[PDB]
Amino acid sequence: PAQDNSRFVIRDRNWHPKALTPDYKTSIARSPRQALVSIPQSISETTGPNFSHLGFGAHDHDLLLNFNNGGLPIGERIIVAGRVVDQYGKPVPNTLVEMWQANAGGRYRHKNDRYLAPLDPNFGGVGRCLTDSDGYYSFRTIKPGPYPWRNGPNDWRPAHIHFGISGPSIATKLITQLYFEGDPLIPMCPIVKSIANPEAVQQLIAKLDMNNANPMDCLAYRFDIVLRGQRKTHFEN
Amino acid sequence: PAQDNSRFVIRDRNWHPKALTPDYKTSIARSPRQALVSIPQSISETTGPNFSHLGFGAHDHDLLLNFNNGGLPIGERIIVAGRVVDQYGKPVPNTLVEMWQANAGGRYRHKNDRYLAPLDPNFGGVGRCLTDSDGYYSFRTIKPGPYPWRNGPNDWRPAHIHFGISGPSIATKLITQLYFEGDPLIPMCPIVKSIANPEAVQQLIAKLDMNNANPMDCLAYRFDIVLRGQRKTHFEN
Amino acid sequence: PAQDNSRFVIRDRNWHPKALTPDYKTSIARSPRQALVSIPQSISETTGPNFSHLGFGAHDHDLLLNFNNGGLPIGERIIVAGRVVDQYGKPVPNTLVEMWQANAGGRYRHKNDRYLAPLDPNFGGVGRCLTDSDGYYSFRTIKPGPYPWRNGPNDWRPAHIHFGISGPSIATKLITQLYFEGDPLIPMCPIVKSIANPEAVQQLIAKLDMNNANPMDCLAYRFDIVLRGQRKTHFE
Amino acid sequence: PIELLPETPSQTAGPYVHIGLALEAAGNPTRDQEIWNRLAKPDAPGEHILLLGQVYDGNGHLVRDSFLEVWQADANGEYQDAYNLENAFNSFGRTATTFDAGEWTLHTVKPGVVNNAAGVPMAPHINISLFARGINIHLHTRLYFDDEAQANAKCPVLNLIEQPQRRETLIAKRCEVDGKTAYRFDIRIQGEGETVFFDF
Amino acid sequence: PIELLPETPSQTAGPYVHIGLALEAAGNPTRDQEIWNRLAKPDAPGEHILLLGQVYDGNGHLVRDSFLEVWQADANGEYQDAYNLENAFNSFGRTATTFDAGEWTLHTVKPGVVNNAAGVPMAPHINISLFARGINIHLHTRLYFDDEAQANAKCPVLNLIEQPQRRETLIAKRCEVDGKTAYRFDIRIQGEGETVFFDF
Amino acid sequence: PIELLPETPSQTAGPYVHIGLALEAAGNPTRDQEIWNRLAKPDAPGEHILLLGQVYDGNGHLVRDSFLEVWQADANGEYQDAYNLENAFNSFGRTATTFDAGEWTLHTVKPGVVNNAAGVPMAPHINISLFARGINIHLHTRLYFDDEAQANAKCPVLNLIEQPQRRETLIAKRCEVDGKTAYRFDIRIQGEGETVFFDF
Amino acid sequence: PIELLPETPSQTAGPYVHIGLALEAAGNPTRDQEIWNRLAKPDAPGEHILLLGQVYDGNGHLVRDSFLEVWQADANGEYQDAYNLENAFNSFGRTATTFDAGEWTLHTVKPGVVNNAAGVPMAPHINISLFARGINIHLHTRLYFDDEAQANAKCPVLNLIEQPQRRETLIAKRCEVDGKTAYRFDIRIQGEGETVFFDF
Ligand SMILES: Oc1ccc(F)cc1O
Ligand SMILES: Oc1ccc(F)cc1O
Ligand SMILES: Oc1ccc(F)cc1O
Ligand SMILES: Oc1ccc(F)cc1O
Ligand SMILES: Oc1ccc(F)cc1O
Ligand SMILES: Oc1ccc(F)cc1O
Ligand SMILES: Oc1ccc(F)cc1O
Ligand SMILES: Oc1ccc(F)cc1O
Ligand SMILES: Oc1ccc(F)cc1O
Ligand SMILES: Oc1ccc(F)cc1O
Ligand SMILES: Oc1ccc(F)cc1O
Ligand SMILES: Oc1ccc(F)cc1O
Ligand SMILES: Oc1ccc(F)cc1O
Ligand SMILES: Oc1ccc(F)cc1O
Ligand SMILES: Oc1ccc(F)cc1O
Ligand SMILES: Oc1ccc(F)cc1O
Ligand SMILES: Oc1ccc(F)cc1O
Ligand SMILES: [Cl-]
Ligand SMILES: [Fe+3]
Ligand SMILES: [Fe+3]
Ligand SMILES: [Fe+3]
Ligand SMILES: [Fe+3]
Repeated sequence: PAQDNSRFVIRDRNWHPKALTPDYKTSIARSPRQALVSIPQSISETTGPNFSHLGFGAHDHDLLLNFNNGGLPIGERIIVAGRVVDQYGKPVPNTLVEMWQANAGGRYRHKNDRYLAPLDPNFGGVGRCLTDSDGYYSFRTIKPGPYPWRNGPNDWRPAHIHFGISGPSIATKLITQLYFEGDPLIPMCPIVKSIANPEAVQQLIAKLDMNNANPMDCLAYRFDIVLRGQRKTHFEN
Repeated sequence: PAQDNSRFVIRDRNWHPKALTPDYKTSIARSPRQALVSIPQSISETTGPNFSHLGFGAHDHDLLLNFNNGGLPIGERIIVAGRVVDQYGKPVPNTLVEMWQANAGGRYRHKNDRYLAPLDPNFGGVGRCLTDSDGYYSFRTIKPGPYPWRNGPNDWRPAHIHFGISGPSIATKLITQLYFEGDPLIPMCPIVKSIANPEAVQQLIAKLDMNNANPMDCLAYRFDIVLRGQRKTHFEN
Repeated sequence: PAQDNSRFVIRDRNWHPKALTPDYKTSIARSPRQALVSIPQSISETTGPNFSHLGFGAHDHDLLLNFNNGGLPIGERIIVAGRVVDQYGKPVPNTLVEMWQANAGGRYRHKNDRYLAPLDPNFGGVGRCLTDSDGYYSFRTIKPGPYPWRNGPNDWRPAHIHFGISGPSIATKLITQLYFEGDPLIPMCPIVKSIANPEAVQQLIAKLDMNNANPMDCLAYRFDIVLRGQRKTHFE
Repeated sequence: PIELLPETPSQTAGPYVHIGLALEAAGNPTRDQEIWNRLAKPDAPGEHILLLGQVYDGNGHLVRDSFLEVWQADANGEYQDAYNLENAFNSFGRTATTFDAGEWTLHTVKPGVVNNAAGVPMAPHINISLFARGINIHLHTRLYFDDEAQANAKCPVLNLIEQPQRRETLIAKRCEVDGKTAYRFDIRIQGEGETVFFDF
Repeated sequence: PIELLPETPSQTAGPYVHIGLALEAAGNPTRDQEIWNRLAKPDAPGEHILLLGQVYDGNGHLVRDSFLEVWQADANGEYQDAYNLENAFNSFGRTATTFDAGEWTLHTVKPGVVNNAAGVPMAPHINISLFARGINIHLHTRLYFDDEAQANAKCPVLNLIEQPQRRETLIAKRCEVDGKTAYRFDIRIQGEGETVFFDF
Repeated sequence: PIELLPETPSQTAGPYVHIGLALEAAGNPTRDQEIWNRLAKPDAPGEHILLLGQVYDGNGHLVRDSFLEVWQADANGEYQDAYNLENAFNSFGRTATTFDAGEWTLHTVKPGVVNNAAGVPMAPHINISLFARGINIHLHTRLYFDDEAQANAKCPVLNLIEQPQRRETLIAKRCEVDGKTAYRFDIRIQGEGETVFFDF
Repeated sequence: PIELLPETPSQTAGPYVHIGLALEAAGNPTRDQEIWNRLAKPDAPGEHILLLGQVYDGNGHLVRDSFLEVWQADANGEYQDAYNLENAFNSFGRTATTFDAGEWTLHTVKPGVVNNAAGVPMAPHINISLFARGINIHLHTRLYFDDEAQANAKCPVLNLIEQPQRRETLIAKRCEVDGKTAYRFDIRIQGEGETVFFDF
């Protein structure tokens, strides 16, 4: 079973988005109005699931093939790859990375999406994988389209892929979004701008990565993820 | 019949791309090695077709509907609109604008395209229209994907739409390409870089145009086109 | 049993010198006029010779001792050392590094060199070695002199050592030249200037490395070499 | 001062979180193996219990698109981190509110007592992280049990909440669902009865 | 000096130009009305002729993906600019090389003489603009006729080409195709016999 | 975008390349072990062949200071990367043009077929890299055999050369040189009959 | 991206708004023609109705210096934009809360049904813009009628309000005021029962 053997650097909650960001309208009623209560790390917080023994399918990381209904998805073929490290720069091996996205036209395969852009019969929009022993993950997919949403009267999300990363403890678990280099919608989005510091937003922008492209086949983007630094306990009790 | 009633400002052939641009490999053998011979404008050059009486179909300008085989195309729904003016700033009314492009995944509907990204059964990729009395044109389409090509070993065209514009004479006719704001492939492309002056390349970059978007429906891009200035003859003979 | 198990990052042929660079006169007739034909990598391109079991003599890397005809060569005693890595920063171990150069006066020991600066009876001008397990190589030599050549009417090569590096495949093999920090001939040379980007030229300039010098003995220069990035195939 | 690499910033999980993390609930096919809401096989050691609850916004309206991750000790007070669908017990699970009723469910065992870092026993608890459209960074809380009053009164984590009235927000109410032992843990994100949320 | 707005810069028409401007040739369906290579209805005034040609690159190889636009006077020396598929004659047309043989064809009438801006008669000619993959800005040329030698020798445009040998590159060769009067106009983009290209 | 460390830029091998890589040709003593032009000892399996050729510049003149490196499969279509002078066969060798006649020679065996990365058989070939004074970055080409016509026609690399006329530049001509089977492979760097050079 | 000229920014109408837009309420003389609160003369077709209401701030206190502008279809569902005091009906009017009681009144007819831009019928409504001291940019709302329940349930604008509880805030209550049919429509700017305000 799991042991308390480490501590995780405290989050900077001015680097992360704050809860109440009223231009993102749904945040108004879904944000606390009392302060978070700080508590010391115990075994409850410094441990978490490891997914090394989860059964992954052959195509779980390949969105071109994992929803195959007679053909390939339509859209910009891309590899999305990167490294998961902690704040000390140490790789985070054997960690679960999950992703979900809309299709090339900005339509999600979800019963609550009322955008009338069509579904792609060969695209599902979900992937997962486990980082390798050096911290690296890779997915193959199509680039998602922007899509409109009922925030302001003409608001559009930039093209994005949602990511979830487990890390070594429940204290490190993170959900975030990847955006794409140069997208002119990024500075306009109230969800992006829930992050107050523009330097923090830059950390969510995936860079075109020609070195990882497959010629005559697919482009590639690089998205590195940084989880809370993990250190040994010292001088405690 | 047509009359010689005007002159067209001489082209700047250092603003346009030169013929021999060897990083674009096919230009090497398809560029002259003798100088162009300059000739004065005559009625042969200062006249050209007007397409006001060409029969346009209802959907000729709407690539979402003009190749309808049971559904909508997959991809980023966009309006591409702008104004055609001459170098003096005067609108060019009732002029033919034609466009052609790949689908959302960078596949062209042409028998010579060997890229294996799939065709979209509801997308053709051709449009045309005639500018209105104030010089404005509009198309509706999906944003094309980048695509790989056999130039260097890992070359990719940025997302682009090919354009042809007639203007008032054969002296004004132009073929060009529209690129999209922020695309990181633009500075890397040897066809883009056939244009030596980076300020000239900027003229080919369409800007996101939120004011022309249809909320919950489609985004919009603006691409204005400048043809050779037209002036009356003076002090001739 | 060489296996195709990797890909090499495509070369930037605007970083390298172009073929046609007319101020370097011999390039005019020895440059193609048709475009190169791009081809995908196969086992033919992604493999190459490994020289681990080439039989190196004891002094193959030491030009002060490898042409010994009664004494030491005349000239500036130097160590030339560095690391061979790929574009991802990974060391390139057990790779062949070959070098050749003129003597202290700019004279090559080659029958076709008609420059009238004398040969040095104790200097040959050739070295080789294999990088170690961490990618490091080292030679000991004398600093070559500049030398004049029949390009323009008063052209002089900067002091230089020619280098050949094999790397993991025929796709990575490179011939290049090392120049020396501060040499005022560098910006004037039409061979140096076959490289259009001055930042690329800077990559060929060896830096004085006092930390690697042997006091009362020899100076040292550092020359790191970067070969094409090597990655595993994916999604093929 | 010393500055480490910055953490990648959080973003909302968004309304369509289910397509990545609750596939069935999105209306979609599932993969061979999914991480979900049954932590205990029928023969797992300990007292088998159902947990359920609803999530409310600041206007008292159900949050029908919320997603919860849970982490708890097993009945013997051990955290089982080697996640495996073949395990008798997993300490980790996921659940989501139904869109109709807005109710999430979890099938598990009552957790055993674990000590804090100073060796002081904590009352039995489930660690919860709450994600949803509108929640920019997930909210951490704990579910304790109303039939553990003696332990709860001495818990070194509950005792860090200054006001007893606020401690009450973390106590799940014992009840019965289809005749089986259950505890209800409603979360109020904002306003009257606002649930305590933690930082650590 | 006075600087006007810069012209939008040219780019290559590219290998797939046909999908926009020669739909049939791309392998695609055509629209009700297309701008193409039959300038004259059978009863149009003048001498009906076929024009045809091949386009060569600097290595002497066929350019199989070239696209040509033409502009010529009618038989009476009038430019008919009101383009209409119902016209007896259009002064404008388009054609493309076949991919197999690399040959383009145009069905038209021999153009009448038109004066230049100084009132000097020009020899009968077709104005041609050549587009293709690899051609960054279109190339302008003129097709004159080998059976108009007297007029050609006096043409104020041909006379601006310094070398008579180069003037010969613009003279189409009379021939017969399926027994019908025709003229062949091959274009050599580069090298030996390079076709004269104009700027204006 | 992502930018890696830049590659060290190439420079010409220069006129005295042989002092470093071809010691005998410089007029100098050789070391105990040298890398040179006999890939196969007499006992190696396969068809033993002589390869020879000359190298021409753009004015049709011999390049007398050329240096070639070659890489080929053995007779069974396997590349042998463990270079050792003891081996019956090495996949790698070097040669150079002699200063008087301009001819290089290689002693080897005809390579077997090897598949490309998609599993499609390539015609038998020798990979060549050409270095010389005036060549700023080495030129890559392939030598194929005129007695492998059926295979050459189907080679996925030869078929990437757009023009058949250019494919002909990579086909060596079978002959006999003092009784032994040989193939001649001339390289023309520039101009008429210019040899295809590759990038990869 | 493309940026147009920026809109002139709004400012509060302020406490003395009535001097400019509601001359009588300021205690001042009026001009010969004023824009005010009687949209219909007695002879206008339709059901004549009185509308009245009060405006509350976030502490539940009357806003006594509110100014409302209204825009509604006539009884036949047509908007009449030609404003003229001679007309039997105008689609536009103004009212204000009295300083002692805080009540505004409007005399009009019940509007007919008008379709949205997709051709879907909207329930009968009056468009309201609310201005006042402390309101930096005016608030847009709609007044619907409690005796149009079937239509209200199907209104494509009401259905864009996510919560039914919030839709109830836009429904005016039918009553009788000294014998005449009336509807009361209170607006709560902030807090419990907060009125839905729109952006468009
Ligand atoms: O009660 C609050 C009010 C404003 C805010 F930004 C945060 C809060 O917790
Ligand atoms: O004793 C503690 C109490 C609260 C906290 F956040 C940290 C501690 O170490
Ligand atoms: O004891 C601790 C040490 C570091 C930290 F971030 C939290 C702790 O509770
Ligand atoms: O209104 C619409 C919006 C998006 C779409 F794909 C189709 C529509 O009819
Ligand atoms: O908070 C922000 C973040 C990114 C940006 F472009 C603008 C912002 O105001
Ligand atoms: O013959 C030429 C050579 C080089 C060039 F850039 C243009 C030419 O016309
Ligand atoms: O007479 C002329 C000749 C050539 C030219 F380009 C312009 C002229 O006006
Ligand atoms: O006469 C002319 C005047 C202006 C011009 F650009 C060309 C001409 O031939
Ligand atoms: O090799 C390929 C490249 C693009 C594609 F869409 C499919 C393929 O199999
Ligand atoms: O000619 C150019 C044009 C655009 C650019 F980004 C770079 C260039 O060198
Ligand atoms: O044929 C060429 C002409 C000029 C140049 F720079 C490169 C070429 O390949
Ligand atoms: O199919 C290909 C063709 C040429 C090339 F350079 C790369 C490829 O992948
Ligand atoms: O398959 C490939 C992948 C990367 C590369 F650089 C070349 C290739 O042929
Ligand atoms: O100490 C306490 C613990 C839980 C609770 F509900 C109330 C308390 O006062
Ligand atoms: O004046 C001429 C006109 C056409 C031609 F072919 C040759 C000439 O000398
Ligand atoms: O396909 C070919 C291969 C080799 C050659 F010489 C000619 C060809 O047409
Ligand atoms: O759909 C509705 C419309 C008006 C209302 F008061 C309640 C509703 O549920
Ligand atoms: Cl000597
Ligand atoms: Fe999303
Ligand atoms: Fe294109
Ligand atoms: Fe040298
Ligand atoms: Fe005021």
